[PDB]
Amino acid sequence: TTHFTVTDQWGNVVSYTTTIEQLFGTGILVPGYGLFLNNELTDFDAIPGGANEVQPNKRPLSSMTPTIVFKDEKPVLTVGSPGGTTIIASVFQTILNYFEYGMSLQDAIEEPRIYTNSLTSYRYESGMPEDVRRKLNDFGHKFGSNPVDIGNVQSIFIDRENKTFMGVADSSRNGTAVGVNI
Amino acid sequence: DKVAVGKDGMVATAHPLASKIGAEVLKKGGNAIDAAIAIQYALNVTEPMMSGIGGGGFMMVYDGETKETSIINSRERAPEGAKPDMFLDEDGKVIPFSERSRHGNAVGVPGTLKGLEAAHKKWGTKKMEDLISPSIKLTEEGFPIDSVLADAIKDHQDKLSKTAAKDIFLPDGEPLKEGDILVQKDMAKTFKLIRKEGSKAFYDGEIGRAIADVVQDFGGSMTPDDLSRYEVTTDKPIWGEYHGYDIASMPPPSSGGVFMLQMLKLIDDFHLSQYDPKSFEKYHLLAETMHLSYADRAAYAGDPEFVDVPLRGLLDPDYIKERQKLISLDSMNRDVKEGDPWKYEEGEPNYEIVPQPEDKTIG
Ligand SMILES: N[C@@H](CCC(=O)O)C(=O)O
Ligand SMILES: [Mg+2]
Repeated sequence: TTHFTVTDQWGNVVSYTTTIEQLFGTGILVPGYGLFLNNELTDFDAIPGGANEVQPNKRPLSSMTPTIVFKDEKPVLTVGSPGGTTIIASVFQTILNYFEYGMSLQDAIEEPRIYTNSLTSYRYESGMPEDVRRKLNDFGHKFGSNPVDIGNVQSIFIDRENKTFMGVADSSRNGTAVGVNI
Repeated sequence: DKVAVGKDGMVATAHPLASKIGAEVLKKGGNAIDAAIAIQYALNVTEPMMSGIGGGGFMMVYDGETKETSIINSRERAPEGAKPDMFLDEDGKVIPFSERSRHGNAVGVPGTLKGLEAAHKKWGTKKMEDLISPSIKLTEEGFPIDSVLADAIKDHQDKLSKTAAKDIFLPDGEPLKEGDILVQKDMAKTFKLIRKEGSKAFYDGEIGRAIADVVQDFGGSMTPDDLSRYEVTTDKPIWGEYHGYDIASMPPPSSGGVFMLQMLKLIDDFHLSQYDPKSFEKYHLLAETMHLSYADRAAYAGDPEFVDVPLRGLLDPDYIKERQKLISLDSMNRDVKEGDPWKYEEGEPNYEIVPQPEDKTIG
């Protein structure tokens, strides 16, 4: 999974999350083509009978969440992560940090995340203070004894008032942002 | 450089040698879509473990001009030979994720290539060759691998041995280190071929048939018929407002849009910014909120062509109220269950709730 974003001079905005599932997908390289093959179908639930059971021709459920935020019918921010099922959580938390805490955009991204999808699954980015982790786990949570990097947000903010764009890449990977002038 | 500013364009990508290439497209007068396309090819070559034409994606575009927003949904489809219980062993037990993960049955028909072509012409104003050439150079002449790619290869030695990949990612005995040069001659071959005969080399060509071969070689049921049948779609976004902003995100068959919005809707009424960002209060309220939304996803997410997902109900103001009852500072909710969003949308489920296990997209 990767996410990448582009904005141009005619007001087009691209938020694009794209993947082959697991790293290298299935692992399979189409022989004499070099192409790595997805295992995307394993996003399907195993035990059948649900809404996300396997069916012929069915696209298996994704967690990809390419997003654009708009202020007054006009796009202002672009957000998207990879990280499997944690993507939802990453984007949501970025958005919080940017609009609810009014953080600088980079600060929004770099602010430690948590993810947890049941009472049995917790993950956290380094940065959550120990006293805090300890107090959470007393209360009934299961934050592991060591942290993990969650997601990789790239995002582009569109600055009307200064007529510019800001772009930022999460440090979780070696992402990079580069503007264009003229 | 991790941050940057631009007037006439901007681009931010997972890999510096992708970025960088999109920027060149914009510098030449090409538009965002042109650049996005170029980037996907570049990432395919430079970040090969993450994204690819042997996979799928969701491309959200805001138009010009038209000022509408749309999404090129190029997510893979299961071949006609796939079966609801194909992931159970002969005892009816779920096959270990590590095993399912690599089997032929796991590989869905790749959609990304058709999706790029769809976007190009809908919007695209360059190619049908210029945007793919720079990626062909990196495939053919190679490039030095970054930390993240180096570590992918190391962390997946065992998967990568089993496959044709070992010749080129595990050259002699071991896996390339940071700085070693990765050359993908065969991938370049394929990319040159994509440039010439278009997409149909893939869905009606030798590559399509080549893939059908391997999926079957590994226990899969992909035929070239399946490939030839495959179609991208365009989706209109799922919207929602929050702190005075309109957000456009992914509808089913992605879980992302709904539940990210739901997560915000649930959390909004608490006004977290009263609390320090790294305060117990916050993490707990975030945690509890996640639990609720993710439980809903586990019961009601799925391709809407096949199932009915209560989008209205999942984001109903009255649903939010019902569920926010569960979320307190004075305890952690232990009874993590799906809500009943059907009480707010006309209809009922065309499916059940199957409890599920553990999917190694973790460590
Ligand atoms: N299976 C994930 C993407 C793969 C990953 O991020 O590991 C999804 O589409 O939601
Ligand atoms: Mg980070």
